Amino acid sequence: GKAGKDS
Amino acid sequence: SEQLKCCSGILKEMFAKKHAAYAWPFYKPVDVEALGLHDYCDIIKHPMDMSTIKSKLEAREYRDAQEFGADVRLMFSNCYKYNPPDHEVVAMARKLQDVFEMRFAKM
Repeated sequence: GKAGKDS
Repeated sequence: SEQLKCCSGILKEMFAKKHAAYAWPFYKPVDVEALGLHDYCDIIKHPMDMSTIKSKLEAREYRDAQEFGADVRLMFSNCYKYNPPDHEVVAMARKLQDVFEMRFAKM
């Protein structure tokens, strides 16, 4: 699914 | 009409700089071509995001605040359904949903 986001 | 003006104001706050560090995952439709998202549409039957909600307000698709609120909560529910509960995006969703729920309750 979703990766580490931060942006 | 007054209800819908308030809904627009709530969404404008959700797009505001002060919430941007946790609201940004919800600004645009989930990018289902991104790595890791190949199963998103198998799991999420009705995608929703803040820019789609904005376009529906602008087209006057929502007839009242309850219809608008249903789409906001759909957006958050999709995030809680697709992602693991400990995921950072779920913590961001809870924060933005708190912003929303407190305003929506008090309109």
